[PDB]
Amino acid sequence: MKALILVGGFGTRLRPLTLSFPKPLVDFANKPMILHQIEALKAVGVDEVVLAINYQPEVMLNFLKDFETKLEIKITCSQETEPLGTAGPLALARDKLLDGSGEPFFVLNSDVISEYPLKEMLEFHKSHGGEASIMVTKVDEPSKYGVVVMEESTGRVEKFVEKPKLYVGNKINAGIYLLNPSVLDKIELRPTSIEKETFPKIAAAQGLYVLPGFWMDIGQPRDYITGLRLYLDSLRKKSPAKLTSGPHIVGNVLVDETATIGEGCLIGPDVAIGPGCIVESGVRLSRCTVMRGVRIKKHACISSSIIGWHSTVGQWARIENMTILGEDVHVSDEIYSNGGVVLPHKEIKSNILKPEIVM
Amino acid sequence: MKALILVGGFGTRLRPLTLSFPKPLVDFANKPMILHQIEALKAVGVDEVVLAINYQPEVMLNFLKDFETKLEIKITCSQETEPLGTAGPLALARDKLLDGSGEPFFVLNSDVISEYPLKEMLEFHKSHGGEASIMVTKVDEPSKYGVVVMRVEKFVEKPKLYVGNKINAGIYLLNPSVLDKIELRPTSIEKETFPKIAAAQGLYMVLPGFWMDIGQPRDYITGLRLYLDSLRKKSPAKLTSGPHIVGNVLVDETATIGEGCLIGPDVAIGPGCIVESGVRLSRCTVMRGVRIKKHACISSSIIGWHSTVGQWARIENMTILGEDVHVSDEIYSNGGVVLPHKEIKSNILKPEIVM
Amino acid sequence: SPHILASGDGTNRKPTIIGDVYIHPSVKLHPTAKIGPNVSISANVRVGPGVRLISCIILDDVEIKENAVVINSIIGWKSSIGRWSRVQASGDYNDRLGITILGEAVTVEDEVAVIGSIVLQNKTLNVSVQDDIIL
Repeated sequence: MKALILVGGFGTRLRPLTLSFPKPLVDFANKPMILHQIEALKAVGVDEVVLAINYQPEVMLNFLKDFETKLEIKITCSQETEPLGTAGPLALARDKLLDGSGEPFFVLNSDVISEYPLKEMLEFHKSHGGEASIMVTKVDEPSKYGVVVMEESTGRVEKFVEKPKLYVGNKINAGIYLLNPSVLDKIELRPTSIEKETFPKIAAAQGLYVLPGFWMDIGQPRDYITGLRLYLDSLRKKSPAKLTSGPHIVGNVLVDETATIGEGCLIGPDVAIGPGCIVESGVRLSRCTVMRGVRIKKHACISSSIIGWHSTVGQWARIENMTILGEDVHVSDEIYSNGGVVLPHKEIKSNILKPEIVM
Repeated sequence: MKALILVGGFGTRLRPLTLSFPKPLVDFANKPMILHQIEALKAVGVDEVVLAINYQPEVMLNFLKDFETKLEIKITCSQETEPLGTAGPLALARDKLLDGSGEPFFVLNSDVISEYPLKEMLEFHKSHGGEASIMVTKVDEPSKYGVVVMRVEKFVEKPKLYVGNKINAGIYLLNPSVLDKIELRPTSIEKETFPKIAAAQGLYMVLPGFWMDIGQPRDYITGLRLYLDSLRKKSPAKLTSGPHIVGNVLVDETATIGEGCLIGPDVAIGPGCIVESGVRLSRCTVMRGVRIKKHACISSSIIGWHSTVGQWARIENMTILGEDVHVSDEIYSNGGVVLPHKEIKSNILKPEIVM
Repeated sequence: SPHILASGDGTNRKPTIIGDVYIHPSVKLHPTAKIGPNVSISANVRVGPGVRLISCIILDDVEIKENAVVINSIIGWKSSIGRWSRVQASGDYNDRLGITILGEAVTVEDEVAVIGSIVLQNKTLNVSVQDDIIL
């Protein structure tokens, strides 16, 4: 069985975290964003996975080569000259998707997180004998999204109603697909948006056919703190023994086995500390995320912020209000940040008392 | 004869231009900033040049290797673990500065520009027989700088009353007999080392040129004026002229200019550029490979490498563009400090940092 | 009746017209100018070369100089727009300064920029203005 993942570009809207590592290489809850659905593809026994990137993979070959042996999965890249809409990158990778058995392959987007029930979807495919499968999640705001008008009896879609002024539905696409090899021929050589041109072509043929979990489109660095809540919440349901606990722990916290915490601290709720970190004593972490190798000194109070790789927060420093730090950022002691988006390799010796972009 | 150049770090205060290329590799008036004083060291016949950098030289080895043969000069790097004040990096490079002949070497700062009369300074050294030599320039604001009360005697920083107006210019001339007076601890040459020789009365020049401390990207347009102004005096045939040229303009032989343009004053267009028709350049500097489309109006701005200004786009008021920045047509920018690899399709009607 | 509307769409001594343009026959034009959408030019006006006109209306006896740009503007009578000068605005029909308005016989000098402002009649501008009301 095969699979394909749509990445896109480098993650321009995720800077300064994507100034060095690309979008799928950003550590989300300890693990890079790409590992959240590759291991899920191992739950359904997918051997080979292709990436529909647009940039040069020369910067990430060392990372993808170390995951092929640890996870026992074949990982190959596909680079397109131009972004070919939404379904174009699939036309180029059709050669790496056809194994001969004519089995349906998965198509995933890097900008979405969920619980990924891929196992019980094949049974939903091998039951009625459909040709194409998509996943759908309910949203409170159907006007800001593209509404899918299906019947509530079998699961067949009919039309695409984007920005409905009146109520025609509330169910939208979730960015995860399940396509038979019999669809890779309906595409043209021209960049086609799968949401605007390809999907309506199969809906009118009535040859196609709900997500019981969380949905989040991560397209901005501030979505990492709100998207991590939905992730840790699902972890409290799936496996509650994977989240650390203790007298100094409040809420849902995902700590790494490598990370070390000092005494007299208070962490939570919704905090994720990467590996190789060094947390000193007297700190107060809340609604934040810590990436690899960064050491937080004593008596620091961090709330709802994002810490890059190999940074250093000085003693008694206060960080709050969606403060974004790049890689290797050294915050002096007693420094206050109120929403400072700092570039990597920067020493902060002044307070960022108001939202401001520092270079 | 030897020489040493104090660079420092990567140029954090010069971003986004130093986000990719380090501080000394930024093209200033067509040429990289490092070549402005290397060719001046060849005017006095200096064979080897060492760089007292703080970052890893692995990113500029290809650049420093291409200048050793073109200029016939030995270029080697020195990397320190920590910044050791101002005189520390010289304590590490003492092995590459002593050739045995015991001749004085030069110490230059990468953040300073001038006319560099290095030739007539050795004669100013081989006349009275001094031990150490520095260069001094007059400034209108002596309180904001460190005043030298001159032979020099004392250091008066931030003088509330007037004790002088002459400050250091960042260019030195030191005998080999000075490399021993330093300690292993980080020592600042301006606060500790210079007063040690001043009290010894074993030191002793006025700079007859321009001085500019480039520590921010906006100083490139005003510092280019002082450079192009001195060029009108030294060699006036090095500045292009014509019916579409006003003031002092430094164009590259590789750059091509369209018709119906108006360039000046104080504009420097790098090599490999292609300027289209109907443009109006003034007080700006253009780097390599960037294409400016037709009917564009750019004033007092900085254009990065291999960027693109759309047609009818207006750029003014110290707008800073990174490498490979694509400005759409009819786009207005009023002081937008933009990151590299960014497509601008909306107006930056007010000063704003775009990523 | 679109033939009453200018539809050049080329350069046969006719400028590059980009739809929804009314050009008076008494105007003077140059084929290098791009007359964009939603522009209404009046009589006895001299249009310069390589100028961009979108979302604006120009009154009589206006003088447009070399490489001028006009966005979301209303140029008054007998006004003079200098060379490489720009007159733009946001286009917000709800904001007061969303449409920059120039008075009668206002002379915008060369390179002078006017962004979302209101200039009175018989006024000379040597310096660029922004987000103001000039009397």
